[PDB]
Amino acid sequence: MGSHSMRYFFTSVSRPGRGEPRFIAVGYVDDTQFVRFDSDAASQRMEPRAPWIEQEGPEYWDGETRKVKAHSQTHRVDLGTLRGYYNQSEAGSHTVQRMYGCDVGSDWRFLRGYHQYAYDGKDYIALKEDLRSWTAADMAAQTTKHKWEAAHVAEQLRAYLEGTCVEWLRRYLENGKETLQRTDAPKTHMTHHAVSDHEATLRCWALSFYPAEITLTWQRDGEDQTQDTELVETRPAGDGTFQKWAAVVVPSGQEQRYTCHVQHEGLPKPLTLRWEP
Amino acid sequence: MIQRTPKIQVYSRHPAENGKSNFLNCYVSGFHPSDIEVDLLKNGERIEKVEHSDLSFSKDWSFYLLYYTEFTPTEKDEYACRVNHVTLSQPKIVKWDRDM
Amino acid sequence: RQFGPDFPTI
Ligand SMILES: [Ca+2]
Repeated sequence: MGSHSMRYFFTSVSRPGRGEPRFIAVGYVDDTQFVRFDSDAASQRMEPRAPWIEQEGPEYWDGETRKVKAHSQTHRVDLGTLRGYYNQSEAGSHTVQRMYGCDVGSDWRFLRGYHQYAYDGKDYIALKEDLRSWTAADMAAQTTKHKWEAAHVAEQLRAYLEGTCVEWLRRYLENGKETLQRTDAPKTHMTHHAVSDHEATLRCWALSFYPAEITLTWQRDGEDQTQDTELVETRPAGDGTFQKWAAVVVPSGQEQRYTCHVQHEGLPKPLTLRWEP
Repeated sequence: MIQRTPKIQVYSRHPAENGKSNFLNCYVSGFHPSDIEVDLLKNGERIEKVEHSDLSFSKDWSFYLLYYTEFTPTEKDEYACRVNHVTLSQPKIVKWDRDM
Repeated sequence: RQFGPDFPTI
């Protein structure tokens, strides 16, 4: 399915009253979660979340567990350093977050890489698109940036993001092909809800689609309409697919002037729906 | 530091048909910090076998989770999601509407 | 496949 990404997400939350931070890691290919680690789970291992990763052998699982545990300890240290940088009490819970990953084009060649870090839900430091320089949000993060420049961290990340990240994303795409390279076009339908004798709501539905990216728009007489419309956030169905709807309020009897337009990777041409039931 | 209140949608996995098995979802998103309490309710009472996804976050660093359980919709039974978070002074309840 | 062997501290 054209363009692809692999991304890892990490969250650590300090627990001042007792013990180590809660740490949760998740890995995605596109919109499919494939691995997790949770510091509160019994296994203390990186775990599979998709069937196509279960075929990786024990050296894989050992390695990925060693990395993710190491990463958890880095965040444990960071939470204490940051508390001091921001002159915060030892009483409060704080949060670190990191995301990193790579994109490839339809040609499965490297497109871009990324690495960003946040403290208490705000940007802290990020790698720039050139993968050679850093964006620091404030003077604490500026100290980090000098540290990481002295240690040539960007060069190490760059090698990974242009090399290993891409090579393993490609391995995953071809091992998980029957799902990861399948596009599920939205299953669409319109519903009608009388509000009063004089106005009605048309609701356009997109169901069971993958990937999650989609565009629903309403037109009246062939021109885009946003007034008197509502659009919900795209939401997971729980079975790996996504859902969305858009609605418009119309004068009862004029429903046929309105059209819903649905754009999605799985659709060679956009769909157009019209109330003519 | 920044505190962001959760957005909440409550919906079924499949189109609701009275008497037929399905999955009830409560999707919470847009929140910070990550500690959150979410219950699914049937006629006001807490549903016990509720599962949830692994914590992840969006481009703006806000978190999202899916909570879900197997359920059988009917004509009379009311379903809802109840959410508490540091940004809410009291738990927020969102009723399931099968048309949304 | 995660980055390794480890991330530097901030
Ligand atoms: Ca509260």
